[PDB]
Amino acid sequence: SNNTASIAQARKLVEQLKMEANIDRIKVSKAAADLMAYCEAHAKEDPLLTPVPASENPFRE
Amino acid sequence: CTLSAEDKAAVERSKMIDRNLREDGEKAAREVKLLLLGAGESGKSTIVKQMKITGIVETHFTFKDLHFKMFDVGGQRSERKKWIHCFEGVTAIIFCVALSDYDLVLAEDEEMNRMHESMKLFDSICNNKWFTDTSIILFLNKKDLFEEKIKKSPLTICYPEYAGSNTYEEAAAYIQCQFEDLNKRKDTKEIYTHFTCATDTKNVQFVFDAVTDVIIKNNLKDCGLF
Amino acid sequence: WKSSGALIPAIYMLVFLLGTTGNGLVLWTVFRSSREKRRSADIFIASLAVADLTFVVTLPLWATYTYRDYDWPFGTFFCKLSSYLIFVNMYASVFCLTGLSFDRYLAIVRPVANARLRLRVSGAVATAVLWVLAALLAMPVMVLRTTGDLENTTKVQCYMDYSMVATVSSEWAWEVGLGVSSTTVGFVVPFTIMLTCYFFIAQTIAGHFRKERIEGLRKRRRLLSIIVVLVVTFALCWMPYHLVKTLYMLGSLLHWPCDFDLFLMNIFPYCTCISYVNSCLNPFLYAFFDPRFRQACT
Amino acid sequence: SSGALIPAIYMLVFLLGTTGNGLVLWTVFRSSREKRRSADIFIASLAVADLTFVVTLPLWATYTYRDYDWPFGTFFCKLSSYLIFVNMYASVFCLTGLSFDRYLAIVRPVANARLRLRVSGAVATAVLWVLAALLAMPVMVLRTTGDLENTTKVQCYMDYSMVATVSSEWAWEVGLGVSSTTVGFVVPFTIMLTCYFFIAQTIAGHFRKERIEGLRKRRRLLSIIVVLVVTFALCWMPYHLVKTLYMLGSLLHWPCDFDLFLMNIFPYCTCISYVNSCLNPFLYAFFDPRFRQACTS
Amino acid sequence: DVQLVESGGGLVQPGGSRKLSCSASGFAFSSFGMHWVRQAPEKGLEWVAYISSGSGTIYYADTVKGRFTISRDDPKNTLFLQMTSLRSEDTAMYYCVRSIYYYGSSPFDFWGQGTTLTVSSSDIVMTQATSSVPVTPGESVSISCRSSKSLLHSNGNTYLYWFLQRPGQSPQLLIYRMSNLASGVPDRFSGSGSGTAFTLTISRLEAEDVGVYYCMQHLEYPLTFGAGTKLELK
Amino acid sequence: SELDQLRQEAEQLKNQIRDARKACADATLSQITNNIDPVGRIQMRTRRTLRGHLAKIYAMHWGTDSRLLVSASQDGKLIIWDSYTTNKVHAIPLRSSWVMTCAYAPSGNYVACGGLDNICSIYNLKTREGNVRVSRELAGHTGYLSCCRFLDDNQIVTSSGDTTCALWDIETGQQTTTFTGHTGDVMSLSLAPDTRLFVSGACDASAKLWDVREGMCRQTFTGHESDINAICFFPNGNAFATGSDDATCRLFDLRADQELMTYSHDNIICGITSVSFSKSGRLLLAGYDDFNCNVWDALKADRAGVLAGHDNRVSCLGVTDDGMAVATGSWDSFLKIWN
Amino acid sequence: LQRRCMPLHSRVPFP
Amino acid sequence: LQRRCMPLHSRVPFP
Repeated sequence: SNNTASIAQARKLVEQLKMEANIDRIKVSKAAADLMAYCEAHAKEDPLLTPVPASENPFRE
Repeated sequence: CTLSAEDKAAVERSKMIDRNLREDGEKAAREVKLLLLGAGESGKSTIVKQMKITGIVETHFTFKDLHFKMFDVGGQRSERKKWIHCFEGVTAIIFCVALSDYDLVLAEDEEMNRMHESMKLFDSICNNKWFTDTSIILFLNKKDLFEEKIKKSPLTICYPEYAGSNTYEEAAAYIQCQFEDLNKRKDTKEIYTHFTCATDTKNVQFVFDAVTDVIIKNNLKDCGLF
Repeated sequence: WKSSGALIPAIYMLVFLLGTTGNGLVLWTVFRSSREKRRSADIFIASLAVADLTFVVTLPLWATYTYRDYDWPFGTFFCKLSSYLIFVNMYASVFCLTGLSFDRYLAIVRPVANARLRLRVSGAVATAVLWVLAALLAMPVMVLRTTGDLENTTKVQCYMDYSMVATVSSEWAWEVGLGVSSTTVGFVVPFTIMLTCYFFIAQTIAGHFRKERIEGLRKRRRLLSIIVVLVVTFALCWMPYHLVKTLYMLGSLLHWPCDFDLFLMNIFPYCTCISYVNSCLNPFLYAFFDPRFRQACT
Repeated sequence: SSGALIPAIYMLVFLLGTTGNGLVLWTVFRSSREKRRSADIFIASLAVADLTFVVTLPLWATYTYRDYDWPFGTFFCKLSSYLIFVNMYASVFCLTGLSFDRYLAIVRPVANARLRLRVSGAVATAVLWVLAALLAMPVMVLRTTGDLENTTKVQCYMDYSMVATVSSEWAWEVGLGVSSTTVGFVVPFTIMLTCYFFIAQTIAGHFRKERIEGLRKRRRLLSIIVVLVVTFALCWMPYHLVKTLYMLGSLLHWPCDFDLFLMNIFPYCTCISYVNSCLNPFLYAFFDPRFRQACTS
Repeated sequence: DVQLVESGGGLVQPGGSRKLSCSASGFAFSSFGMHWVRQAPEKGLEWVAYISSGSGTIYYADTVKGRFTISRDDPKNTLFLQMTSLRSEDTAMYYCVRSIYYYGSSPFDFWGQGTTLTVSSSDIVMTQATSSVPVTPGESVSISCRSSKSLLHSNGNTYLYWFLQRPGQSPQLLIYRMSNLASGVPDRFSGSGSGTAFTLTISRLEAEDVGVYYCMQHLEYPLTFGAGTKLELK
Repeated sequence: SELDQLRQEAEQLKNQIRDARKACADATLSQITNNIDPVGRIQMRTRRTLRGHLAKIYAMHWGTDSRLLVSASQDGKLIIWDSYTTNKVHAIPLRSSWVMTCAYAPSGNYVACGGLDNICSIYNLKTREGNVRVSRELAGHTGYLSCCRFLDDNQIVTSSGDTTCALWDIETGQQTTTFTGHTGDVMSLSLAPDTRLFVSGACDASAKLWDVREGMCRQTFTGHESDINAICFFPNGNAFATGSDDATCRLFDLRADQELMTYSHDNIICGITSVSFSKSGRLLLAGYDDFNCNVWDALKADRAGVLAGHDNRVSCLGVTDDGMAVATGSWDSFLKIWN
Repeated sequence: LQRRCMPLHSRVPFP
Repeated sequence: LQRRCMPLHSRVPFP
């Protein structure tokens, strides 16, 4: 029972590695470029980096 | 002064809700609660059943004009390092170990006796740093087996060192001594180490005495002389 | 009989220094961490400490008044304010001690039997009514007070006169009545209440801990020692001044020929001096004994 | 006339200063240390100094009301005058420090960052306090009380007897007077004059344009500078001005008319000199955010 | 449900008294609030009084300031309202209502059945000059409504309610705010209001759309009502 | 035996997976980002605070319109807050006195709340009756609740306690898909903005992402020393950051799956509770157990100004959808609202 | 000496 | 009147 059972977990654990390894991978440099491009593109709309005038904040006034 | 009709209605409702919740907290203030860490599925069903007369189960009663509630955390089957800290406002923890559970293979490892892991569990929960002001009550429940089990089977098998003669009093005191010596921080907590029985309903009175003692020493160390 | 008059200002200065430093330190420490503690025994210690400071602050003018042989170059309203503040402080201290004793007794004697009483006693309303009663007992010294210069010896003195209200034959009766009325409310009931409540507390703690404990022996002995020492110093401080003034005003009719009343006239200043033991010892005894004060200081 | 009207001014300004300074002191001390800044370090000193400045007034109000016969012994006027003068010195030096910090923390760091940290700002305030206190030693050693001509009126004054030497007497008297007045007036007057002129120039040049939203901010900011200068002026010309006129009348040997005018108007200027502690709390509280935002920007 | 009934009625000479009571029927009487309105035989509506939850703030009208009385009882889920003396201008029906106030609250949802009572034989005014329009079914026609004072407030909200009353029945809440439409109404309608002059437009004229409409404001403490604009079916 | 050869295959496969992982790397991320200057030095003062509870607070989450706030208390109370007016909408009593997670439906109709009772309870907010009434009792799983989030009006995802995670339905109490790949208890899960992927983190120093529709493993990551107590997603679906109980921070990317900057500090010894990003993905607000709120940079490892105004330890933190406010709750009864 | 009741509120007393 | 510095520390002064 126990001996026959463990084979099932063994095979179900080893089977997922096949499509674990069957995934395309891009270079790290391109990903870094993508994130830096996103941050530089979206840096203007962030209301925490650059403070806004008090007339804009609704909570205080 | 710029609030409209809806605004003052809202603030009035807010005040009403606040007073209701404050009164509810005042109502829920003065009730003591206890934790029942079974550390073994032998006697917990008993100890909970004589007190009465899924997951966490709650039992409630009233005794001599003082409310009680009990929480059971026995069967959860999970690592305790993540959920134990949720229990901090408990006044005392009731610990139970069966008597005749020794001389058993535990049915899992067949090498260590139940005394072993019971002692490790008690030691681990005794040196849990979240617990500094908590008290411990030990309840040895199934006493009626010991008197006849001792003559056929001595305690020498369960212990490397000597245990003296074979009489009830010395064995009780010796079990008591390994139960007591596990503590390290004796300066703040205390133990009651009762020997309960299956009748005479004196256990409820003992619990009353123990809890009022804890309340008294708590207030004393809180204010003034202590 | 001459030198002691010149030496009393020195001990007045010494008690000034000790009491002022101690009470200033305790006020600083308590007010720095008053917001977070939220302990049930903070309002009373604050009241006692502030009363003690107000009692001790206005000494040096009286000391130098003693020094320069009864001239008082300090105006007219200043001794008035001094006297009113001192009596406020004494009534406040006595009632604060008895109130904290009552609060401790209520909190200890019945844990959950009658626990619903703490709402009306643990609040600041008790302290407020304490202050109100202290004022109601303290205005009379203000309203019956008028200084002047006497004996035509170019020596002015802050002194009290009953000529405004008391008639030509009721002066001694009025003064003795006011003194007795002050002393009874100051000493008779509060000492009795503290004595009985402390006795009940000690009896309960002794009977509850009658069982032999390896670790509880020294703890219980500290408990008994602290309760008895508090009671004994309380009695020792408030006994002699009360007894001497009352027995003087009573046995004035008894007419001790020379020795006894000359002795009382001689000893009354030292009774006033020994009355400062309350100020000298209350802060240390009620703070250093508390471990929280020790850890806050350290 | 004056002997009856003046006590009303003293009692009114006493009430106003006590109430305002107490309120500002309590509202700034109640706040925690982390919310406090060097601006709070300065304003706490200002508020406590003004409270001590204003508390001692009734002791003089009663003296004026009772036909100038001092009933409060020797040491009381000693302490009153010492505290009043040390409080005025602390006021002037705290204003100097506040002006210096406000001028610096806006433009100095970009030019050059060489200054002591705000942690030592308390040390700087303590240094200002102690120098102010030690500046007033001759004034106490010149409060020898006593009675004037044999009428019963008594009021503690100064008797020029400690010098005991004629040549040293006039020289040190005039030197002390002139050094005190110059160091206490002309240096602060000029330094705040220059700082306010620089602020006016930079706010005139900063908003030469006509953008839609900033004109209201410019108006409310330029109101602050003018109200500050007018209040400072109206509280500081009287004392040192009558001081200068009084000393000038000495060597001028002008007829007694101007001296009579000076001695009849001095009560009014010493009455009006209290407007500083009278109006400091409101003018600080209502403009604090403006000062903070402008200094940060 | 939220069924509501009213007790009291009949005839009495002026100076008499009568007791008025309403019984709640399981709709969270604890948190809600009551109201009362006037309705002359064939005329407009007029606000009577107010009751808050918890017996707190209470407001009274001007015409019945020293005249009308009202009280509320939390147990038994009933409301109490008493008459002292009757005048010649007090012959009208009642239509008590309910409302609650919070963030997303929608006041004036339910409507009662009303009761008649016969005795014997400042405010921002609403005009609603329009009286009757010959609109035929199948098209879109709107009705305008403009006020005396600018209701806009710095909070960022408007205060105007709309109602529809079929002849012989109780009204129902159409829209509580501009661009906000209450439950129980199809999506044919729209707000269409701006400035200080608003209107209401419908898409298609359906058979059950015949009736009358009214204008509300909720800015000032005393609320007044608009006129009557009857729609004819032809 | 047969088991040994299978283990050999598993370790060899891990060998080439690690080889590919090492080969994909070219240079450190911070190496290139050095050109840009820092934002500077940022701090904020307390803006408003509320006084509403009596015990410890564990769960607290924003609304859908950045205006409503709801928090879960140690006592069986559930409160609905309002932002600007600092009033309160509702106080809902609970059945199970012990709760650890609360959620708010984006449609403004439902609020989720559960605890150790091994059950999930859903309440309806707006009803024609007039009071909040419980709807049903969705339960069945053997483990305790750790995290509960909403996808839409009619599916819900709950984080289990034993080893699993599942997707459920509201109309029917039956569970549709069950996930069993972990090696221990799980802590919390986060949903992607596209609402097609979600990453959940167990306690075995590993984390992985899943498929909402397909329903089996895509990728697995490791490389920690102990359990992960916090997870959050980037505003754009490309990367996610992982915490640890050893007070160290850790950032993961999806396609490159490579090692990235480790936001570590030498003087910090004690761990973390919760973490979330702000708008633009530039700042990383973090909660610690030393009564501190350290602020770091997304693209630089530099330390920045912190927020500390709570006497007792903080648990959770979250930001609005518009970037106008941030709120943090601690074990004291106090709750704070910053800018 | 025959000193008539001055010290009752004279030396430093608070009676 | 010819009074030598009479209000110098008498009138209401803080000199």
